[PDB]
Amino acid sequence: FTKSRIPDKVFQPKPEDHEKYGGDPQNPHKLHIVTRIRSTKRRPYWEKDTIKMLGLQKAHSPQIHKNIPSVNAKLKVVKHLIRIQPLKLPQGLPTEETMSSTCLKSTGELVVQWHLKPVE
Amino acid sequence: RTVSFQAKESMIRRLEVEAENHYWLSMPYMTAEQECGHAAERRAQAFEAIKAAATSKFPKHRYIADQLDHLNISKKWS
Amino acid sequence: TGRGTSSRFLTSVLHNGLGRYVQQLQRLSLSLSRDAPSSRGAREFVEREVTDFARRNPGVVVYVNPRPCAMPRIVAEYLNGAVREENVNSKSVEEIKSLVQKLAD
Amino acid sequence: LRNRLTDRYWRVQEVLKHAQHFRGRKNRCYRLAVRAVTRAFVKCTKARRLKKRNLRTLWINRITAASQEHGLKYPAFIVNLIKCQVELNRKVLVDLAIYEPKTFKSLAALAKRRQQEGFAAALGDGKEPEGIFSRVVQYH
Amino acid sequence: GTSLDLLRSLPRVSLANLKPSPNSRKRERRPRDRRRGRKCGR
Amino acid sequence: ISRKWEKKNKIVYPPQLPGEPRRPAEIYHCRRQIKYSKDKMWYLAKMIRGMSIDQALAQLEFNDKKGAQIIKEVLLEAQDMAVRDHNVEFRSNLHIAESTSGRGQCLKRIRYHGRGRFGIMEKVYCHYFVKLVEGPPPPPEVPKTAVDHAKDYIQQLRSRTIIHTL
Amino acid sequence: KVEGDIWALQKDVEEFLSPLLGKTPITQVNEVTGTLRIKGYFDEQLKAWLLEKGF
Amino acid sequence: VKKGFRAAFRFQKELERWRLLRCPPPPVRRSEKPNWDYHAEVQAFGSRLQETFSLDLLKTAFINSCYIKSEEAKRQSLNLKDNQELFEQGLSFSHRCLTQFLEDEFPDLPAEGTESLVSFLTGEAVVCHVARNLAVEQLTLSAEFPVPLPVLRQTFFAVIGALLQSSGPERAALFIRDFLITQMTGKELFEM
Amino acid sequence: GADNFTLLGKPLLRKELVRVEATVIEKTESWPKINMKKNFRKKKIIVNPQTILRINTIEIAPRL
Amino acid sequence: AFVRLTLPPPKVVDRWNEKRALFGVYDNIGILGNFEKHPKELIKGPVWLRGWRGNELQRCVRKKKFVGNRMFIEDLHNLNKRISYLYKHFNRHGKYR
RNA sequence: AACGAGCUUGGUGAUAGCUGGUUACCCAAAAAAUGAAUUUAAGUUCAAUUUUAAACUUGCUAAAAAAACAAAAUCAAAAA
RNA sequence: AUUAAACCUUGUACCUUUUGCAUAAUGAACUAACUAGAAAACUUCUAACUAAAAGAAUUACAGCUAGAAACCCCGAAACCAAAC
Ligand SMILES: [Mg+2]
Ligand SMILES: [Mg+2]
Ligand SMILES: [Mg+2]
Ligand SMILES: [Mg+2]
Ligand SMILES: [Mg+2]
Ligand SMILES: [Mg+2]
Ligand SMILES: [Mg+2]
Ligand SMILES: [Mg+2]
Ligand SMILES: [Mg+2]
Ligand SMILES: [Mg+2]
Ligand SMILES: [Mg+2]
Ligand SMILES: [Mg+2]
Repeated sequence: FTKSRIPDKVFQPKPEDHEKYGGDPQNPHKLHIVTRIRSTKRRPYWEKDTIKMLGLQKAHSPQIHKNIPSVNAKLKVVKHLIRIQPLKLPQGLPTEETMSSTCLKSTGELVVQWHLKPVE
Repeated sequence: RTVSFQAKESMIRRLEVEAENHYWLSMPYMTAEQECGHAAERRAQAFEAIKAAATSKFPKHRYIADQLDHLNISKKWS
Repeated sequence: TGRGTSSRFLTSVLHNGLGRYVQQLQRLSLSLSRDAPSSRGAREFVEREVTDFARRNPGVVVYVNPRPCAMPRIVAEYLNGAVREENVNSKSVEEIKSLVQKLAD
Repeated sequence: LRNRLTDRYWRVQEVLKHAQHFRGRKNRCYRLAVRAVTRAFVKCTKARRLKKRNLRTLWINRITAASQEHGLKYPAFIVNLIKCQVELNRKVLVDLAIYEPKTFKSLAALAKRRQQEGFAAALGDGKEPEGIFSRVVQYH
Repeated sequence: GTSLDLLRSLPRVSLANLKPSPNSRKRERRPRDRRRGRKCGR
Repeated sequence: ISRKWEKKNKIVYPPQLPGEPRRPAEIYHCRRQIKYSKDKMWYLAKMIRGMSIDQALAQLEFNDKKGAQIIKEVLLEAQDMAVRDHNVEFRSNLHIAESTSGRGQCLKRIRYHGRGRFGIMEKVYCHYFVKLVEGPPPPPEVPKTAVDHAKDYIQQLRSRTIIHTL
Repeated sequence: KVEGDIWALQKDVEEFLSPLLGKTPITQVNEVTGTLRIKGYFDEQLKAWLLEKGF
Repeated sequence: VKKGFRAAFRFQKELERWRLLRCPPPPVRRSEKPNWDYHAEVQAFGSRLQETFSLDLLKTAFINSCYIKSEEAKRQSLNLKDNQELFEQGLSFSHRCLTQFLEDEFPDLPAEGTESLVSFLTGEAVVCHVARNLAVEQLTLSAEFPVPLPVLRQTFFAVIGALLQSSGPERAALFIRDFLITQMTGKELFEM
Repeated sequence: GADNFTLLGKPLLRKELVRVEATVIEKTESWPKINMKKNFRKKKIIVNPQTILRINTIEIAPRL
Repeated sequence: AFVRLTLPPPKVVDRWNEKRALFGVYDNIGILGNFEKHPKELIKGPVWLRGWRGNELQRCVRKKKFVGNRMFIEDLHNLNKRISYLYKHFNRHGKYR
């Protein structure tokens, strides 16, 4: 049992894949939302290390990571233990005023105005 | 020995989630060459913090007030 | 220890909150030594914190008894008739102040 | 005998008082009482966490009893109440069934109505107006 | 000095008030408790 | 040793008021260091429990055990002092409130065995205790009737509460 | 053998030694003994320094 | 014989604990115990209930006729004023107050019902429970302890009589509502 | 809820509809609870602060 | 266990008897007395351990040096055997080599 | 009244790489059984691991091309 | 837990030992008392004085002096000397 190298074809999407997941092959998203959803117990030690490097020690708690190849390379190692979701900014990036009023939704949207009131 | 219906359904769910992980990992924002050096400053100062703590170890100050305060144990109402 | 001990149900002394809230603690007794290392912290409680506690609680009668003593002790009596006793031996002002407030509530 | 332990009496009493309600020599003999007391302590700690799961099993059984009176299986009752944005928990639901039978009956009708709406919505494919009770109040 | 002024206020020095310099003495460990008993480090 | 049973006869109660039930007289008597097993004595002491003085003496007079004669003598000693010292008006007006056997101070000896081996013999002694109360024997216990049993069952049902809820 | 305000002496030493090191020196003040302890070897610079102050 | 004085001292405490269980002490009046000042206790009683009293009247309310007889008997071997007059006013006012409240709440209920409930709420059992737990028994002066129930009931309403004079009917009505009208909580009609 | 009607929030009712008022009557601590994960002394006693609240009024207004 | 049923007689310590009152006097006889006498000369005790300290093996050998030839036959036999017991322990037995 | 060599006392607390036992609380960290020599494999010493304190600076993962045999263990700039 | 002692639910005695497992296996009838880690070469910590320290004999290219800190109990078959 040794580390495996996945064929490059796995990470080359198909036209229907873009339709299903609703992601444009151009203007790719910038930030990942990564959550660990399985345990590192009974997994090889290299998988254990990458999980600690990425900060996913606690399960079901989301961490933000750069959508850059070096980060992606580690994520591919632990692809089976995590869920990757594209961070969305419906109302734009938070500013100094809106830093204290943010909330990350389950949908993947970081809203900058969080009122806890009926939409009305 | 057959495999339950719970067991086969739950794995397919996990496969579907992992299938999506494949897709989201196929669209890197920055190429490899563009990546070089974009975070050099933060990494440099971060280690300087590590070194500063490591080399700042030293004994603690000792004060007269601590030693002389033990005498208060025999304080009384005169 | 549940099967080895008694149990009761949630209750109030005389429907305390229905008409008017009444404070159950009704008496505090503090015995002290004028000169004893164990009672140093209790002595400071009398100097600084006893009067303010007495004013905040006008239904609690407070008795302070400086006397030749070996351990300072707090005795708390309630309207329903319960009596509770506390060793105050070698406790700081902060601990004795914290303990006294818990008894009142 | 320069130094001899002088508190052994109170050390023995500590273990014994936790054993007086046992039967046999376990209740009076320290060597046997000590082992019996520890097993009780281990059991007492572990039962603290099994208590919370046993009461939830009890609540579910009582809820299934109350819902089946009105003709609903437990899964349908719980699920369809949630889809109406009602966040009553299982402990509170049991209290309603036992002490508020008329209010619980209304919840059963409400959960049945939402279930009835769900069948029509899924059964009729395409764009059909959403059910009256299937409307979801959004928050922001 | 200011240190001597503190002595003026403080209670008398006596045999009942003595204390060693902090950390002057280590504490010796007997092989009695479970941590240091049993096989006793051997 | 401990010899409390003898002093139980020296309690002095204060004079009773005219409007109060007459207190029954109580007599405590014992025999110490009887060459007899306390276990064997238990059966004799047990048998006369609750019986009247004359009934107990009749049962003892025709028993073949050694302790039976010993218990009879104690009862006669107790009966006489009750009239003589405890102001009991009638000899027959007495019943055995308490009667029990206690261990005494024994001796250790050697019982020989076949192969140069031995065992620890015990020369057993016992105590005998009685308390005599003036008045007729209390009435015997009556078994619970069917209706008596049924009512308890219904009370058990009526005590029920809804468990683990408001 | 430092008498007076031992804390004042530290401030002066920190200013005196900082330019050479480029950072504030790590020190311990033992007020009971009356001694100032500095990390690293600075005896030569600190002996000439004291001579000029006249100690 | 093992060294030391402390172990013997600890076991002396145990011997005290056992003796009390086997031979429980006769209950004693709290006054006879240390840490007691009558004047301060009376003021705390008023302040406890968040009410203002005229201390002279309150002291009279606690006094009982039986107490005076005992003191005179000891004196034989200041006449003062008994709670009687205060007792009558307090009982009479309380009877009207309880009746008035029930009629407004339960207009239909027959006059026979109000008399029973009013008698129940002013009865020895109900007043005894309230009076004891408000410290009334501690402050009562009487010739016998524990205070007999009729004497305890008499003083409790005497306190209301003193309160009525000091702060008027409006405040006295609140006191009846707070401590007596609460005692019918959870009680079905035909139990009372 | 009442005898003849009830109001349900989604998931909470409006402030105007329902006003519930309580009082804090007692602040205490629980009885000593034993935690023992063996020995007889490898034991922790847990006491946690507690508060008792009396519920005084539930009021509704016609703002439906 | 069993415990005393009565308090033992009160123990009285008089803190100002001559021995307690004047304890410690003439302990600076050297520095305050021009060093004619060392304080160790003021110690009262066994001849072989005045102004000296050692472990049990060292104490056994030193007692033998000072009074070995004035000891009783039974005591010298026991003293000699104790030396050999302690010699074999300290030099052959223990955790640390 | 236990003779392949009597019994008693002393030497003597004989020695035992073997068996058993080795007495309060709490916090923390934590291996192995890989390698080497040994009348040595029921033991011990060293390496290796672990640990505590101290000094100061790069470490872990990953690591292209290119190399040493070859279609992943060594080695391994920049990065992240 | 319970309104309720028992019914309902959960739960493969302990120490050592195997191996980090036992339904192995050793030891324990129970009570009271008694019954097993001891040393300063080096290291660390706290002070005194300091090119010197130590109350003679010693160490020293910041050292030297003092304090504190450490390494178990029981058990053979045997061997030898002198008596009996
Ligand atoms: Mg669960
Ligand atoms: Mg023979
Ligand atoms: Mg036998
Ligand atoms: Mg040996
Ligand atoms: Mg070997
Ligand atoms: Mg290996
Ligand atoms: Mg070789
Ligand atoms: Mg060889
Ligand atoms: Mg690199
Ligand atoms: Mg075997
Ligand atoms: Mg030691
Ligand atoms: Mg040999």
